[PDB]
Amino acid sequence: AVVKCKPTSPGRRHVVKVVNPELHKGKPFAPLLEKNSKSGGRNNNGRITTRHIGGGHKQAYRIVDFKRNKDGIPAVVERLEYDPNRSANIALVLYKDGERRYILAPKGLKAGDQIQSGVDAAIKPGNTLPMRNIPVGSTVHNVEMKPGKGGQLARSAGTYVQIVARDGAYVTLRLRSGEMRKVEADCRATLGEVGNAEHMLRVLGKAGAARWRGVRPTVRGTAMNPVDHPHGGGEGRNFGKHPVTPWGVQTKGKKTRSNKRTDKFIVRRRS
RNA sequence: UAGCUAGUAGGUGGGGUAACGGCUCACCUAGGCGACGAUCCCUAGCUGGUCUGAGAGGAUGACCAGCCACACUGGAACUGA
RNA sequence: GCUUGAGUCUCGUAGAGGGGGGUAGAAUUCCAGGUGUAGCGGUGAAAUGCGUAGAGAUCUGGAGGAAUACCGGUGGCGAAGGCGGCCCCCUGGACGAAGACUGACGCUCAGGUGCGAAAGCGUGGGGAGCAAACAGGAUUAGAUACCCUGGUAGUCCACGCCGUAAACGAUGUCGACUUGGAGGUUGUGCCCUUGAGGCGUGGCUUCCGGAGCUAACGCGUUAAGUCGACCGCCUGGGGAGUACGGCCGCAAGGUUAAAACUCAAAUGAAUUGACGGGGGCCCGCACAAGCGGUGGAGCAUGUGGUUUAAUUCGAUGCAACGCG
RNA sequence: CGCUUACCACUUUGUGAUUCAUGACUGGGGUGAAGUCGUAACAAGGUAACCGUAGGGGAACCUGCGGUUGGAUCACCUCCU
RNA sequence: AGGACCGAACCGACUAAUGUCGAAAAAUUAGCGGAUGACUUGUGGCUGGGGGUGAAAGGCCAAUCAAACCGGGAGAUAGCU
RNA sequence: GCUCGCCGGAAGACCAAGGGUUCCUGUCCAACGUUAAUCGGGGCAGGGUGAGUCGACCCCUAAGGCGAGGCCGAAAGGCGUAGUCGAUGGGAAACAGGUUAAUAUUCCUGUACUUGGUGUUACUGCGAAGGGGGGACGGAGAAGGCUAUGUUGGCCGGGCGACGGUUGUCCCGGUUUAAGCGUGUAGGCUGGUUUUCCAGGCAAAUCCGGAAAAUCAAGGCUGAGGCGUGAUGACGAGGCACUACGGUGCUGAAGCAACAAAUGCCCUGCUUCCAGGAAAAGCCUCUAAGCAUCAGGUAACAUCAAAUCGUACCCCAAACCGACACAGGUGGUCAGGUAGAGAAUACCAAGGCGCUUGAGAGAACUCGGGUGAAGGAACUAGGCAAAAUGGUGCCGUAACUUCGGGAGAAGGCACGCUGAUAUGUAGGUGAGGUCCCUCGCGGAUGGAGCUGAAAUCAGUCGAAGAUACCAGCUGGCUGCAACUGUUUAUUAAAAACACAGCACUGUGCAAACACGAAAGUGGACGUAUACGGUGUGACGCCUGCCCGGUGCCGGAAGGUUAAU
RNA sequence: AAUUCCUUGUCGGGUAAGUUCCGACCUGCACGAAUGGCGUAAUGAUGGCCAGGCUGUCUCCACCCGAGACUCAGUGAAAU
RNA sequence: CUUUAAUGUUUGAUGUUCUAACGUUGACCCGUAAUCCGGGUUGCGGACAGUGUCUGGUGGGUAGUUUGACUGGGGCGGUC
RNA sequence: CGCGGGGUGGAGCAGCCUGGUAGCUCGUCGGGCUCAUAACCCGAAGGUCGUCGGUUCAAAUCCGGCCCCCGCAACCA
RNA sequence: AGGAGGUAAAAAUGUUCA
Repeated sequence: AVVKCKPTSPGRRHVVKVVNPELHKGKPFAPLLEKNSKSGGRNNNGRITTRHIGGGHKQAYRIVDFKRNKDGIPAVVERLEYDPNRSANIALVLYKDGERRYILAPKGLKAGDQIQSGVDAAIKPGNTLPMRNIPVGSTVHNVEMKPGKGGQLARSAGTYVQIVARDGAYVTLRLRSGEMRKVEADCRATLGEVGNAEHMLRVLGKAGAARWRGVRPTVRGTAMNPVDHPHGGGEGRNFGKHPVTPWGVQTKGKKTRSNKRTDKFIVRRRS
């Protein structure tokens, strides 16, 4: 729940937390882990390509299953685990045979729900089945782009994908952004919206709160000198340039959309 | 103006006043007052009577007269019934 | 002690009373596919807007959100606000019945507590339509309006807050008594149900009116009639339901609540008239159906104005202007 | 008697409450024969009014929502044996 | 619980004096700020010159930075001394 | 050698790093030392570093580096798969005493332990670059159980004392003991056991995991410290004894209890929150391709092996880094007595030092400080600097407010010592005795001893009782920025930057963007409740008018319009 | 006004005296609503102002204890 | 000539479909215990995308440079 | 620079591919409008339709050459 | 008797005193 803290001190007076007692408080499941070192925004060359990245709490990568290629096998959601690499929660599923995996936690979910995957599973939140078996107009998530890629669209807290039309070979999805892109009918998708939908309401409150997230300080252009940023200079807070990126590319209304090989799949762009 | 009092509510003993009594000390009990209005603030001498009013009341308390308080301001005491 | 007060029990009745969970149909909007072509949408007229990228129209399928056609009624329920597609679960009250039981437990009620339309507010979702604010188009002397195309918050759901309305039958509550008629609505008794029924007895309610009452209008067995019990409130208008303080509130403010000053009116019902871009009937060269003129030209003449030593004076909507 | 002690007023120091004048200045209000702009209400006031409430606006007031009547008018033209 | 309070270690460096051919090529003394955090620190790596890095001063990049150092162009050029 | 002063959470004692013989002894004084110098980190010569258990090498990985083929690029070269390196990380095993001029958990005495090679004996199925378990883990907080360690008492030894008292409640000193083995406690964790079956674990599996039955209720794992043993041993104050007078040999009693108590250990625990907290190998176990009179494995025993390098000295400094024997810097460990909350501070212990120029004088002037009559900011750019306040407990505490604060606001009262309440209380700890028992390191009851706040009353001394060191100045008006925080190292610490929050906009994944000739990477093993860019900068009330200039987005028919 | 040149604007308070300060008037040379506007509890080694306390800051310096200065002995620079 | 309708013809384009070029940061198999790579199946796009050559536009992101003299000091003014 | 395009009462804009009609509105004179004003409804000023020439029954119009404007690629004494 | 469908765009203002 969105618990509003008390103003006992500066900094703690604005922080808004999201508690979740339904979440199992124990240590993570060992069989599905491996190290995940930070990169700090440094590529092969070592130079910082993406800025504002560094620090943050150490965390391990939990190999969650997006693919879902297990058919005709019922699974039981054992318990909900907290995933530091996502925005949404993850349920630790336990299959009938005994192999365990993680799946993005859908909305209506608790410890003990029954799910399965295939091409015959009934329409119930948590089941994975191709997008031709799923009725027109339903709400899905974790939609796969290529028939076997794994899962691309709708992978964050509270997001979903609405199948709008199945024109035979393809399936038109009404994306989260208002985008309407056609995807193959053979692509696997999982029903129901993604849980932990109140993640958005959480505020960080402190400047250091953003630090342990991983976000490093971001300096404004007018605070710099002429050589570091196209804006800079001035005797005191002067402007007069046209808003751009640190590398000359115009911002504030400037489309960078240009691929032309994917222009076949888009019905209506975001407005 | 909604809570107020802390020798303050009462009791015991000593003392104290012409005399009763927290009137004053020590100890014990934790009570006492309060919406039929405590405390607080503002105002004011009260009355017998007076002016008016059909009566009921309203306003008021100068002159006559009974009582209370003060005597530059405040505190204290003696004398003496 | 008792019982005509009040309260309780057994059997049932009517109902948008209230809370929660699902479900159904119509329509609007949006979307995909097929058909198909220059309009579509809108107005007092017009335009912004939409459309030859292929709309509107139509058919199929889908998605959502809010409201529930007809039933439906000055009909019903509830204290009031308010509440209606349907089904289930929990639950409140009122009412009728033939008896019994307790035996005044009663009525009212400053303070205090709870509920309390909409608008608005905080947190979280949702978001079709409608639509503050806003945008453009028109209209217009101006139009930051009425009209139109779009459109955010809002309107809907959950948890809290706010606590105000012409919250009004402008009528506080309980109980008793005081001629009737015409209906609705809901129990129940008896007689031949001898047929769409007939005669009584309660609850609630609609209209008209007697007594009576009132300033009148009007209320009139649900009373503003006749009385009693208890509570809130008012003492000219404005100032002002405002100032200051307290309390409550996230905020917007709410609640409690004066004085100074100024005026001598403010206010109600109702009458006679005048008026309305109110209604109705009737009348006239009023309009309509026509004919010939005026204004345009020249000129006679009157007048205003201008001019002038003076161009006497007056008249100057219709009702001055070939008038005195 | 002097000294000392308890009580004690005048008085001082620090910090609150309440109240009266004064206070540059400012909001609103009342008022003043013959000002300005607009025309909001009064008939259906020419978009019905008013209450509550939100937002907007040179002024009145305009718009949305719910509510109330302290709002007027229901005569004329096409269908039926 | 806390980018919470007081305050040593530790980190930092606001005021003043000394020092300025100094004890030192930015310290000492007496006072200051943070001190469970955006903390500090060891060891070890990575990013490079029109490039790096920068809670952004044109600051730092080996006592040197509006473009590091070394070597080579190169005995650059100098209407100047 | 005798007095004296200083540090004592260091100016003490040890490692890593880093230096490189500076360590020790003999001898020498030109140069070096800021003076002299028979002295020394200086010269010359000689001597010194002893390891199966310490560290490294070694085995295994992290960041990251190199990188067969490979992809890519004028060449150089770049990136990267398998692999292979890379600790500050994980992994086997030792403690006490003695000895040297210098080294020793290394040599000697004593008592132990670990991992492998081979052989013997009795049994048994063993066997991977493969699977599972383990290794393997965050921050903060509270408590309990103990220990290092210290104090007091008892006991033993020496003294009874150069000025008054001191055979007594007296004084001084000592009262030390590990590794390993056995028990398996305080405490914590987990419900154990057997059977059957199975689309799972790149193949298989008796092992892991899962699904239903049966049976009993505990079993098992882990674990500081204590107690025995180690040890009728060593050590040990003090004597007995020779002096090259530095020291050596010899001997050697007491060696317990109680209380207080860590930041050490249990704890790689437990509770809670969120920002959600390495990897691989060692080790245990199961099987595949296979191999079974074998080979190997389990257990016991015998014996052998444990190699190579470092090891001296300095390590908060005259030996490192700063040109110096430089008032600077340098990570980690132990850290005692009294007062005290404390690792502050004051004085001391162990231990180590008096900082490598001194002797006189007692001027102006300067630095570092002490005190100051009367006044009290009049000084001055400005209360800059000094002065002053300063602790604990209790009482009491305004405007304003985001209802947390403001606030330790402000301003006052009591503070020493002695006795009594009480031959030291409340409280803590707690032997003996007694009883019971699923008998052990048990549980109740029990109360001596030990230790020990604070409050009240009375008395007493001084000018002052938080007496020293130590240790807030407070209040009012107001600009700016919300606040913690960051920055011009070496003149600027601020109102500048950052900041959570807010808005616009870009991005549909081979994502935008960025580094890079390219490949490939970061973004992200994330995917619109996400990420990038820009602007403003908590929170509250809001955030107006203008689309011509410029930029961007959208419709492009017409005009012009390159290459071809 | 961190913005007002003219200017030490004018009025009131604060002082014996106030170009600074505090509260207002609008004549805004040349504020202005995310290059955000106006407020705002707490916080600040922040800027300006006032009062108390406190004092050698100062009136007006005086005295004293240490380290140099000075004399002697030894070593022995520098800028110019 | 203005305006236009059918046809043939000459080209620029557009629509749609297909699979063999090409892409494939889809799945699967093998080289191989290796998320690179290469090849083989197969799915999805598809003559697009993307790359080279030439060319127009934009382009302070980057680079090389210019920005006069006289002047009763220079700048402004004015002049040549 | 060679293709385009445009000049209209005092000002602002149609008329322009089709020739024959120099108009629509703001502003100024007035006339109506009502009992009055404002408002609107309306008539008239006043434009060498850039200059000049050229086709034709006839010119802003269709045509030309030259002045004046503004949008394009341009331009190496 | 008993009940339905269709039917009005725009026009402000008029000194005080009596």
